[PDB]
Amino acid sequence: EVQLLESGGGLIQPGGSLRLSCAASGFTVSSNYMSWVRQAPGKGLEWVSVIYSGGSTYYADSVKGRFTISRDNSKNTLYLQMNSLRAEDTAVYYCARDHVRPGMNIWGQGTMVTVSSASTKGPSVFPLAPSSKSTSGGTAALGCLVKDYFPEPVTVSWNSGALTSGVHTFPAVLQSSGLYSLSSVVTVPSSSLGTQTYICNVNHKPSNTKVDKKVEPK
Amino acid sequence: EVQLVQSGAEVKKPGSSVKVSCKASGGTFSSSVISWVRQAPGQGLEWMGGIIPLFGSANYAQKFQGRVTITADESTSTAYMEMTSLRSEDTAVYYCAKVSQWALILFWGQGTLVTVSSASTKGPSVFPLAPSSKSTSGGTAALGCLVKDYFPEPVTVSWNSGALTSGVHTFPAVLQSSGLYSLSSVVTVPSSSLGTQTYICNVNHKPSNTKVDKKVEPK
Amino acid sequence: TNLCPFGEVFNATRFASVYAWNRKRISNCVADYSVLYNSASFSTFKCYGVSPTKLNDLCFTNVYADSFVIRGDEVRQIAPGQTGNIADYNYKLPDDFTGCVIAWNSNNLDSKVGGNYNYLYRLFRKSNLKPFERDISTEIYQAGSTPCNGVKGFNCYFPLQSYGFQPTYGVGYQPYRVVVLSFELLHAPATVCGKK
Amino acid sequence: AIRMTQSPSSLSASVGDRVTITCQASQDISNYLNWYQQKPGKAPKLLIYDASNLETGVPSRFSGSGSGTDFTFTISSLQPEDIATYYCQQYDNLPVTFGGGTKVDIKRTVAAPSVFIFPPSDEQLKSGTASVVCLLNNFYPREAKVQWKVDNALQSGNSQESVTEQDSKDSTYSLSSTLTLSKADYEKHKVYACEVTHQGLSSPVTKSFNRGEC
Amino acid sequence: AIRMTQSPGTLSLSPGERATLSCRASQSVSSSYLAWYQQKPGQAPRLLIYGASSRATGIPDRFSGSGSGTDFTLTISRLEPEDFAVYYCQQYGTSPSWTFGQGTKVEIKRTVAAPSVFIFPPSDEQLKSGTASVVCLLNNFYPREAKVQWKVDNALQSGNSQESVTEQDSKDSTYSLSSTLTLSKADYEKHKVYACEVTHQGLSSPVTKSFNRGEC
Ligand SMILES: *[C@@H]1O[C@H](CO[C@@H]2O[C@@H](C)[C@@H](O)[C@@H](O)[C@@H]2O)[C@@H](O[C@@H]2O[C@H](CO)[C@@H](O[C@@H]3O[C@H](CO)[C@@H](O)[C@H](O[C@H]4O[C@H](CO)[C@@H](O)[C@H](O)[C@@H]4O)[C@@H]3O)[C@H](O)[C@H]2NC(C)=O)[C@H](O)[C@H]1NC(C)=O
Ligand SMILES: [Cl-]
Ligand SMILES: [Cl-]
Ligand SMILES: [Cl-]
Ligand SMILES: [Cl-]
Ligand SMILES: [Cl-]
Ligand SMILES: [Cl-]
Ligand SMILES: [Cl-]
Ligand SMILES: [Cl-]
Ligand SMILES: [Cl-]
Ligand SMILES: [Cl-]
Ligand SMILES: [Cl-]
Ligand SMILES: [Cl-]
Ligand SMILES: [Cl-]
Ligand SMILES: [Cl-]
Ligand SMILES: [K+]
Ligand SMILES: [K+]
Ligand SMILES: [K+]
Ligand SMILES: [K+]
Ligand SMILES: [K+]
Ligand SMILES: [K+]
Ligand SMILES: [K+]
Ligand SMILES: [K+]
Ligand SMILES: [K+]
Ligand SMILES: [K+]
Ligand SMILES: [K+]
Ligand SMILES: [K+]
Ligand SMILES: [K+]
Ligand SMILES: [K+]
Repeated sequence: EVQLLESGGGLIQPGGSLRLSCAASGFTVSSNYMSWVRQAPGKGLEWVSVIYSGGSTYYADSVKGRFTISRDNSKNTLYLQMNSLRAEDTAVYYCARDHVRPGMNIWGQGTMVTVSSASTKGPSVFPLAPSSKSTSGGTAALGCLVKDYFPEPVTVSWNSGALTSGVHTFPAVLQSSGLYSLSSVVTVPSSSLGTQTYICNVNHKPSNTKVDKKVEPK
Repeated sequence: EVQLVQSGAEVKKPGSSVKVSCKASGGTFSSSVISWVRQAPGQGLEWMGGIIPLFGSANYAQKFQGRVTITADESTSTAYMEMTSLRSEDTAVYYCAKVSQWALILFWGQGTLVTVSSASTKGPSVFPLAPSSKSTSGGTAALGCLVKDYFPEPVTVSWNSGALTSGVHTFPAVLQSSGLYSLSSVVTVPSSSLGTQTYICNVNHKPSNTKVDKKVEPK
Repeated sequence: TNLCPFGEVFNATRFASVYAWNRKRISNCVADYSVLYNSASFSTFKCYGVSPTKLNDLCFTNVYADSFVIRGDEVRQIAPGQTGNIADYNYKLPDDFTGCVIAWNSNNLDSKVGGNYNYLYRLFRKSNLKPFERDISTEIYQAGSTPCNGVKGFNCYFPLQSYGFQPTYGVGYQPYRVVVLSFELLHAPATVCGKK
Repeated sequence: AIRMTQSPSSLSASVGDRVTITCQASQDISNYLNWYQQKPGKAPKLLIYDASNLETGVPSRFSGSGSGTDFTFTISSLQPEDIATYYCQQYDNLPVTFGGGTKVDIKRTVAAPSVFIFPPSDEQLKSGTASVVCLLNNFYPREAKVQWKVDNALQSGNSQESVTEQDSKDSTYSLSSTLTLSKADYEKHKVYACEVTHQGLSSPVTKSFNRGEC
Repeated sequence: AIRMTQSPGTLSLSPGERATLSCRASQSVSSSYLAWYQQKPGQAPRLLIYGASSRATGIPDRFSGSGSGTDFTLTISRLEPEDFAVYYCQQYGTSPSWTFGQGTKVEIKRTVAAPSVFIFPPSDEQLKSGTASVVCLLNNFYPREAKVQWKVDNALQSGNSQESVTEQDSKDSTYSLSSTLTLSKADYEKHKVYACEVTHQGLSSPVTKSFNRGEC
């Protein structure tokens, strides 16, 4: 199986530095054309940098002189050194093995880079409690409000991954405070309220915040 | 672009000399190989010699080493071929041909005709080639006109004022040892028509303003 | 006492692919470079270390004439200090290059209606060429750990790419013939000179 | 840089429909144009390379056409798993450049939302703040209107909405509207309601609670 | 010096056929400096190929040159009627030292046609001027190779006859030929029998046509 697994993204103060890594399996990074592409949240794709099979490097003008693409054969890993970082460099960064011949193109799943002077802050997790008096068509809703965190991302699971059907974890919105907030909800049969326990597992790695919140009726 | 323009036709008497020019336009003259090529009538192309105007050291084919001098003038982009002690055998078209050091193509001039003859302009005598009463080749008879001792080329020959074009062969002229040209025009016809059909050959020689209509009758 | 045979480089019927670029050495001859720098036939005529209008005033120990076909958009890589598919993997000029790069459009000669697949360039290479290096390998390119054993496949790619020149392509995708003239002024005597 | 002008920016089509996207380049790029598919949450995946070539594995209902400046990308029969944002990309002129993207909505029968309102938790109120959440669950089309009514007054300026991307399984959307108040302001009002207008509802649906009642 | 020998000397083909002309050099020659010419009667040579394989302007692509070293080839993929002509090869260079091949004639192939032979005595009007020209006509033959020998009282003449040949006829692909025997009137009136003997591939036995001077 060919894999591109990225790491290194996080929150960095403006003007600071960050190194992204792209650990590859299934092909030899130092022998191949490889690139970085970024996507600001809610926006389109922007090419950042390419390294050719033989080492020549090219850069988007918005990052020339600040970013450096490189690779290490012993670790079969592609890198992106990002210096003098700017607010507008905030985005998800993808590595890719570029299309050259058919059957080659593949992208990693991305790492989030946030450039901000703001502090890292973990979330408060509040229950959205169900009620047998608030059911609609034999269906009850419950959830978790994950409030006032920075930066992205958080992950939310229900009952440790056993409850997936009916879950809606909403995209985060930036509040007026500069903090993010989201809800994760699930609809369930109303007959399951007295008998089934519902626990939301919230993880916010930038703050090592791990919360399991039991959500019970009223 | 490049263009080679040679001097005009020449008529020269045996023993005289001739100097043919070749003016080149285009700026490739000095750094070129400029050669002279001859073609005698009925014969092939023959390289005579050549020169590079940058070095001025002409080189000649063995057959021409004695009587040919090839010169080149960078100030006027003109090359020259001078041949001395002319004889009738030197009658030919002389061509200049050029190769630039910057390409593999060849540039040629238009040709210069040199005719070696003691002759002045002279119109032809026209003599009949009478059909035989016994030399019938299988029911066909041959008749013609001998167009002899004219200078220079060309003559035109028609039969019956152009009404007779079928079966006519007008042969290329030869330069005789007298310095004058000669040719025959012949036509094959049914033998059965020899006593009914009139055959006249019309010879025109524009250089001498000479027109001759010769009636060819059985012997 | 000899004219330099530049015509058999510039005027040849067929040119080399850039991965297999031709080289002719020019020595002990004279040339009127006026026919060159006064030609309108040339879309590129950039000289480095020498002035084009002055080549008739200099002598050189040795002249090399390299020649090949690339597409129009790639002629800019035939210069010192350049990177890219052609400069990195096909034909590389040194940073201290002294000489002239000459190029002209050859759509009428090197394009064909179905595509001319005879002109190729190297697309895959593990390292860049040194200046004036020529790489004619057609070994399958190993893009992973597993060896290729002469078989194309995943991570196993033919290293050359055909231009497929077609007469209807745009100018930057049309064939251009290139001649690189390398003038060497060493300690040897002056052999290749210019004249009027 | 080469500008890629992609249109439309969004489209909505029924299952089985033919969907055509266009891309126009600012200059001649021959056929060095690739088409990417980006599904919600995922990295882009190459579908079509060099304008017309189907990448290995990619179903045959995807196609492409073009040379020079004008290009198209077609889906023969749209499927609900084709919910994605589609991007063109020219790759032979640096910098590599992408079109703006085409967002694809799959059509289904109108689906009215289930509506739920959540009061703030006692735990949040001890902190000095009160979030009220209104949930619209599993609806189509995406167009919906949510109004907060506080003691029958229309409340603006203190609510934020978030919508899910269209579900690949049932082709629905869900939406949350969160109303955030200081604990002091929250205690100035009694009845908190969200009123929901949507094409699947013959009349607006209102869900409410009285602050301090259970 | 270098010698370029062309082969064959005469190529006899029909329109639509492929023509392959050869040029062989006594030494190895650079392929960059090999040319081919076409010449038609009464015309200057026309450059077709230069640099062994480059076509000059206006030359159709049914003409292709190839070769290297000592063997070079001009191929005409399908003869058109305009293609029947004489073709020369040329070795050249950036030095003044060039040589031409001797020529290959590409002619229309045809069935063998024996000549019709005619002999013409000198006219009484020409004899008034002291000369006697005797004319022997070979009419409409193929192939071009023919022998014409003059016998005067069974004595083989030499050095007093000239031949002319027509170009190959556009409609029947034959040649015609005139041999002219020129004697002084004094010599002509010394002898009795004037004969031209003709040898040709279409004649079973050599055909002799004669007349006795003074007979009708
Ligand atoms: C090998 O080299 C020959 C010779 O090239 C010519 O001679 C050299 C010594 C050198 O001086 C060259 O610069 C010179 O061109 C090539 O044959 C010539 O090829 C060119 C290009 O095809 C022809 O010139 C063109 O003719 C066109 C039609 O007549 C005309 O449209 C062209 O004009 C264009 O450009 C000019 C400005 O330069 C402008 O005025 C026009 O309006 C238009 O834009 C141009 O004149 C020559 O006629 C060719 N000469 C002969 C004898 O054939 C040959 O192509 C080359 N072969 C290879 C394989 O490289
Ligand atoms: Cl691996
Ligand atoms: Cl003179
Ligand atoms: Cl000869
Ligand atoms: Cl008369
Ligand atoms: Cl080659
Ligand atoms: Cl150098
Ligand atoms: Cl190899
Ligand atoms: Cl391959
Ligand atoms: Cl641009
Ligand atoms: Cl559409
Ligand atoms: Cl010509
Ligand atoms: Cl050609
Ligand atoms: Cl030479
Ligand atoms: Cl010769
Ligand atoms: K992966
Ligand atoms: K972006
Ligand atoms: K991340
Ligand atoms: K939310
Ligand atoms: K001949
Ligand atoms: K080639
Ligand atoms: K490498
Ligand atoms: K897919
Ligand atoms: K095109
Ligand atoms: K709204
Ligand atoms: K939904
Ligand atoms: K309450
Ligand atoms: K005839
Ligand atoms: K004839």
